Amino acid sequence: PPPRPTAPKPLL
Amino acid sequence: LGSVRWARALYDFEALEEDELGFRSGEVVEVLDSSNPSWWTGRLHNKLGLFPANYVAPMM
Repeated sequence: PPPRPTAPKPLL
Repeated sequence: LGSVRWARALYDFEALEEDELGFRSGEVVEVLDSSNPSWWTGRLHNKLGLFPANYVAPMM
């Protein structure tokens, strides 16, 4: 797969 | 808005943090929020969480 994202995650 | 309501997993995603929704390739995920360019929110097997946007193919 592609690399994981590194952006901060939004809340849920 | 072009929102995504369903997406097909292109790859396996292993949840590494508690807020993440893991899945296996080919699974059809319910997309609840597709507005963040990195992390989408989905539901699968009664679990809610975040997953990478580029790991799936929006359906329809």
